[PDB]
Amino acid sequence: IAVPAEILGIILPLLLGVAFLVLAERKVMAFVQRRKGPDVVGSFGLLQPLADGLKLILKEPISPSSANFFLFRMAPVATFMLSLVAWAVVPFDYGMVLSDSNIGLLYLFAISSLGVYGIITAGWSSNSKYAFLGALRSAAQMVSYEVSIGLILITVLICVGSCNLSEIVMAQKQIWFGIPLFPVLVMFFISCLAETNRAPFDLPEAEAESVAGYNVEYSSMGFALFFLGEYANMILMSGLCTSLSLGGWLPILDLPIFKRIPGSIWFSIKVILFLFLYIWVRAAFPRYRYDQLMGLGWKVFLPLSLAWVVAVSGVSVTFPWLP
Amino acid sequence: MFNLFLAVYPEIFIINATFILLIHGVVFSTSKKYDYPPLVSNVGWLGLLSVLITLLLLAAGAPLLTIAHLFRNNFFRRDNFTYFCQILLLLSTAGTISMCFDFFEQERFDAFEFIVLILLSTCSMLFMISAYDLIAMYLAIELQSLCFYVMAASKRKSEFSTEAGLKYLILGAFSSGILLFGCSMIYGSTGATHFDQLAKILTGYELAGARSSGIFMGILFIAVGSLFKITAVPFHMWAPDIYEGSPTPVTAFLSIAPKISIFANILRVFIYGSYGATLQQIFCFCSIASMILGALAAMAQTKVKRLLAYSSIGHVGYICIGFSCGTIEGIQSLLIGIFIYALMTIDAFAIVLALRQTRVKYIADLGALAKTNPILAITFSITMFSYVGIPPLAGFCSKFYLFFAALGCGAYFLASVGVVTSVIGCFYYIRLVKRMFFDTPRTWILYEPMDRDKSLLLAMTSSFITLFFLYPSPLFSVTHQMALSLYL
Amino acid sequence: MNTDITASTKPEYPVVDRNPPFTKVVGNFSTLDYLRFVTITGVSVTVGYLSGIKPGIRGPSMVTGGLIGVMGGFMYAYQNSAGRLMGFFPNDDEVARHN
Amino acid sequence: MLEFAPICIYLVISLLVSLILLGLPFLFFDIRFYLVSILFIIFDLEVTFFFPWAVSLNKIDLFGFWSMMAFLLILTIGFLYEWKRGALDW
Amino acid sequence: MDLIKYFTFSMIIFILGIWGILLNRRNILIMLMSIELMLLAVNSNFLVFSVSLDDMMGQLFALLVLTVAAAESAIGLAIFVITFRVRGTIAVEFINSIQ
Amino acid sequence: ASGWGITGNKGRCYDFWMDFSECMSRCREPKDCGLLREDYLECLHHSKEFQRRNRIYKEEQRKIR
Amino acid sequence: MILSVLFSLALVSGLMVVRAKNPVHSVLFFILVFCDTSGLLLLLGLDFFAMIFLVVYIGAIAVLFLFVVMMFHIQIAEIHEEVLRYLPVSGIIGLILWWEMFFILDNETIPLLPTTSLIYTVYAGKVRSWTNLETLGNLLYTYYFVWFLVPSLILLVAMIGAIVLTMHRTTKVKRQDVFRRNAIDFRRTIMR
Amino acid sequence: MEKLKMFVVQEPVVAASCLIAGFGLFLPAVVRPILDSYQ
Amino acid sequence: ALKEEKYAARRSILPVLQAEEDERFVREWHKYLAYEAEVMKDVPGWKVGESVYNSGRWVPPASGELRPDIW
Amino acid sequence: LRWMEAVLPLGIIAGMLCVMGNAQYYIHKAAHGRPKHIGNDLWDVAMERRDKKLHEQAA
Amino acid sequence: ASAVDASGNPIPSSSVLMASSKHIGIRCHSENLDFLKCKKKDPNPEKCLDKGRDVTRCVLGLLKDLHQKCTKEMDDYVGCMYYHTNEFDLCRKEQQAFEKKCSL
Repeated sequence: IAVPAEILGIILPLLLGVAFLVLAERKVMAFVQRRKGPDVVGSFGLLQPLADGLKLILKEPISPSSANFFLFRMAPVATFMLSLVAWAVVPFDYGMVLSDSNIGLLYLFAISSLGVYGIITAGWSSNSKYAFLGALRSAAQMVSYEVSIGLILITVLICVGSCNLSEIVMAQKQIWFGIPLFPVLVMFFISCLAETNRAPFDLPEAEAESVAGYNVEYSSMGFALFFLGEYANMILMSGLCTSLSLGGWLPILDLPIFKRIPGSIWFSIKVILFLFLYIWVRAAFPRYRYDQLMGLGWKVFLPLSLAWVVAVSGVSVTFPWLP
Repeated sequence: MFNLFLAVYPEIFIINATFILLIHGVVFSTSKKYDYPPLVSNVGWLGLLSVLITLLLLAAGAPLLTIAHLFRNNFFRRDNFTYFCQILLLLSTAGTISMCFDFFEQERFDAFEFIVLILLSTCSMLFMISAYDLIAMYLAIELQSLCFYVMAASKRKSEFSTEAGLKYLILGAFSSGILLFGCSMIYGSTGATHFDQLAKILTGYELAGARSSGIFMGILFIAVGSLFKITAVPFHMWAPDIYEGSPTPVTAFLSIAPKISIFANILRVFIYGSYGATLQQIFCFCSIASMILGALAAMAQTKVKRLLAYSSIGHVGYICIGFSCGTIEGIQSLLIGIFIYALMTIDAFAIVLALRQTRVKYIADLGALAKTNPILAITFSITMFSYVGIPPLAGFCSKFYLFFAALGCGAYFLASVGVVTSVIGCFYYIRLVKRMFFDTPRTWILYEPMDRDKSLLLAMTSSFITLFFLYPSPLFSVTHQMALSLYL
Repeated sequence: MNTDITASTKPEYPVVDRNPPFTKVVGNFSTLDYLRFVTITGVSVTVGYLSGIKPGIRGPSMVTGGLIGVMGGFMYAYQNSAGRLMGFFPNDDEVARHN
Repeated sequence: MLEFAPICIYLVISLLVSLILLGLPFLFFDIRFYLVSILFIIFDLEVTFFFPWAVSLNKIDLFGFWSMMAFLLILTIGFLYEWKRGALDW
Repeated sequence: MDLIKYFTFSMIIFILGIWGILLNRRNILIMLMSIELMLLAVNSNFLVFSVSLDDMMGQLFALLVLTVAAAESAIGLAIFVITFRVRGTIAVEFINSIQ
Repeated sequence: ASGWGITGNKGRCYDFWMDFSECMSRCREPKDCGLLREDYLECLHHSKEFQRRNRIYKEEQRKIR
Repeated sequence: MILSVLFSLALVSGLMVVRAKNPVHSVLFFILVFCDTSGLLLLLGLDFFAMIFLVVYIGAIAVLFLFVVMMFHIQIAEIHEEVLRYLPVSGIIGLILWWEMFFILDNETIPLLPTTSLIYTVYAGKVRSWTNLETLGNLLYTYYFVWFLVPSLILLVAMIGAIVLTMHRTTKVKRQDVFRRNAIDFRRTIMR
Repeated sequence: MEKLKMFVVQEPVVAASCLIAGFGLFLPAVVRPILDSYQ
Repeated sequence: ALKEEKYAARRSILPVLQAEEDERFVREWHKYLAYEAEVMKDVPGWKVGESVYNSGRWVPPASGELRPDIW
Repeated sequence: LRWMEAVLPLGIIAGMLCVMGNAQYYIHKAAHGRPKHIGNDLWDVAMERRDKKLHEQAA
Repeated sequence: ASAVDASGNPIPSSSVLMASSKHIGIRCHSENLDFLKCKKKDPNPEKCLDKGRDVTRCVLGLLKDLHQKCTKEMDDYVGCMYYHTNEFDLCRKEQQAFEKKCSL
């Protein structure tokens, strides 16, 4: 019926957006670094993702024969499932949701919790022990920063009585929650940066460095699926950031000239600014050591998140400012 | 402090004192300014002080513990029975803390987290004794269970400690699962969790029938969990191994403190709520097994800790005969036996910790003790005879009053099995006394003197045990009043 | 949230008030309650000092004992004052003051 | 409920597309990790308790708010224990 | 019918945990896993009973059982880690020093 | 049974439970509340109603046969 | 039908947990049976409890088990025993428990034999539908705060035990310090 | 005072978190009763 | 305020919806009682829609399905 | 305009988000005849079923 | 969204009722309260169906009177309350147009 059509219309444009997102990351990083990104495969490099995908498809696969063939193959499948089903709930405007779950926030938190298993199984199923150690490190980092992310979600849930993203936005109608909670938004942005192993806290992508990663053993399509899952998670958490601290499909100042824009355009624009911030932070800053980032996650963001939860609860309970 | 919390000042004070002690110990044990001092002794002294202060609070605020009756009715109900049970529990905890001080300094066990867990577990047993619901019961039981897991496995590099911790872990988790399934069955087939609601639903209808089969299974599984908590032979297999493997203060605390709390919980969940002849039959079978196999296995033991564990199992079997009669005199006998057994166990484990200085392991190690330490030999022989049930000492009082409750019980089979077991199990106590007094071994194990902390406690306990037959009226009256106040 | 102050056992002495406020109970502290607080705090401080000599932290041990003793003694004094003011204890003096 | 059927169909379609993507070419020790996991368990339980509290702040009064604050204080002391012991360091 | 099916499933999971404990003689981690399966069956029974009986006590106590099971799993894996480090292996015949 | 319903309202038969509890509190003999205890259990499990419906179904099926 | 499929998958996953040769496979099938139980909770209507099962059981406890199992690197013939010998006792005990389930079901919970048209809809409690999360929070934080504060003590005990059991600070290892003078002020110096 | 300043310099994030938590606990402990009395 | 407006609008509509549902349920229950009587008339000692409960206190018929309203 | 050429791939991502959202919205609208409701609950489901039955009875 | 049967009859529906909620609660608060009181006294639908019949009569009469008073405004209001599932915030101009014709 219409549900498979909606699911396909969510999934395929998401893959196109991920491809153009890696292309945009290349272009923005190059323009930052006083150079030009992919410009020779199509006009302005618009066909570069297509060429890359076709090359990856046409590349002949190799079988590691690691005695864990099923677990080796299914881990990128698992993370791809997790990214897609996480994207299954995010709203885009008033009524553009597949599952209008009343517990949408906790659903996304649970899906983020499940995300470590793909990397853990990928590291274990690989023959090399370096990949296993890197997978363990990445899993632990995602664990700590997801604890921080959950505390930030609790702050937002204190601000808004409901638990579904659509009603969250409907409450965001007034002040966007970013004006009241800009430090909370900053902490959530850094936590989601460390959640997807992007920007600083980039352990798996430091392959030229001694940490190596969990994708060393993986073949063409395994690596491609892991990359697609990571970038889909990046877009997902940018959407989470804009739905939580920027009002989602809501204009600025509620002027009637701004209401001519559908609102899905507003959500897309905010997601684009968040992705630009992702690439900006990745290009502009060095990376943390594993111990440094773990101590920072467990000692800097967790106490601050707890303190902000307490402060928001105290502000809301004391005054009649409660929903 | 709003006036409802008059009902929970002892628990609140003990919790806050535990938190303060934990913070102080960590901040001054991770301190490079000093030489990373061993704070176990300081934290233990402060914890003993906190136990004494909360004991004073609970004793003086006897009518104030009943404040906010309906407000606290969901979680717990406090009365004279719980008051006296908590008084005895605090006394036992204070004695255990005081008598384990010398173990710390000499054996270098300098983790104040042991004292922190002592305090937290004591609060858990307080909540258990007060508990009046199927939820607070489980929460308190699990709190002490986790505390005791960490306690048994406290010595990290010790193979015995690690193995005992793993065994106690697995078996306690199994018992928790069984008890949880029983609670689930009762909730599903009854609709109730509060003890008053269970009593109202269950009274007037026997548990053995086509109706309330789920209720019967839930009650049986909860009884199984409680029996595991008291080391009955169908579920006793953990008690000797963990009692031996865990450090001696840990096993002393395990043998002394949880017994009274679990038995008060059993009285409040079974005698009041689910009072029915099938439960007394279950505990009758458990008591028969406990006495018989405790005597049989302790006859074959050659280690002091294992012999103490099996003696504890047998005395739990006697407490179980007292329960399985389930009358006014039966419950009074249960309380008398619990008090006497706690006193005797405190005595025995104080003597064991006194002999721990020279690392006593076997029964033969304390041989020729009548020459090196005469008064200690007489004291330990008096304790062994009290365990036997020889009249002039305190153990015989609980013994004959249990047997009298069994004769008025109608359980002639139970009384005969108990007395035959009492005759059978005298042999290993007599063997201990022989080892101290009669044998002339080729080589002697000289034992270093005691600490004052253990010496004062041992002197008081031995004086109480030896001279209890001159004046048992206070204990008998208190236990009778507690048994009467269980219902009205 | 509804709260009920009714106790299971009836007070054996005349009740000045069933649920006295915290400030009123604190202000009801007689010289005996102050002696209770002082004795408990002093016992705790002395125990802390005597136990902290071996580790080497006498000041810190006295401080920890002082906090513990202040908490315990204040709890005991408040308990006695409230029990007297609700009629659970022989509150002859404040019953006379109320009369 | 009635809203998780689209989630199930989405999961099935995601499985299908992942399998298709895989099959396209075929046509042609350390205690620190354990400590981190234990902290994860503790703070997952924390957040699980926060969720209903945060949702129902409007119904629960200062009683509920202070009960949650006491819960945090009991568990924040454990966090101070973690910090001072050295469990948060690597 | 739904209650019958749910109760049957929960009882089957309980029996399956029992069978795991029974069959896994030389395996101890699977014994702990069977215990956790027993815990899951208990939680499912409490939740389904709460749903059927229209009472909220089952949900409360299921949440508390979840918290307790998580804490006991943490403690149990600590015991497992320290044991394996002490004796270098997880085999049962190395954990039979007490008899 | 506590009155806290699964949907935030009154329990399904917390009223039956309270009727039974009041009978037990004001009764001279616990067998006086046998009928109310039976009502509470019947609400809890629907045993008697389900048996009646099952025997009606059995008669309907055997009439068809 | 969906319920039958779900607990058939759950039973198969549990059997694989019981009889799995590799503990890692045991953890994975444990994750699978937790997912099936979560689906059963969706069918029941407890969305919050299903999500928290995912978060805690699937996330926390299961990553703990996975970490410890993989880090052990348990080999075969170290944990290995023939299952045929224990088959009779397992069958007898399972049959006894199944017979007890039979007796429990035969008396209390009688299944209903075939309904929809007879559903009486109150419409009174549906004006403001309280969610499971909302009701649980209201109850747990207003009127059952003691049973909520006690698990905090349990978690504190668990953390203290985990530290006192599995803590090993490095005796002699240099630790980087960022509070040095060259990092703080860094006065420039020259050779002259 | 000097030790407090040194601690704030050495560990600014924990000091900021403590101040935020203190404010959050201080609003309902004092300002909420003040507003209740004012109303 | 908006949610209170919606709930107030819901409450005013509730009596007529409840009346319609009550009439529908009465019709269906009368049909079921007629069916039960016509299928159960043969056996002696059978009442017509007898309540297994006591002391009145009418309750809706049990459905046999857990939470039928949510679906 | 170089910055515009560099942001052009981002515009494709924004367009993809808009396309997925709007295609979902219009497929659901065509399937049910009305835009999807986000505040629905048991009451809304019951009312929509009653509306469907009443309209199919009237027609 | 039709709000009208073939022969001018007002379909009860839910959009029509939600549009006429304020008018219903103002006109016949009385027997709505009476029916709620009877439901509280006895939850059995059969014991007092007369109160429900009176409530239904009030609602049907009000719907007919409102439809025959203003038709275009009421039809637009019901259509926009069917397009958006009884969301008052998304239908403000239609609601205001309805208010002016049939004053409360």
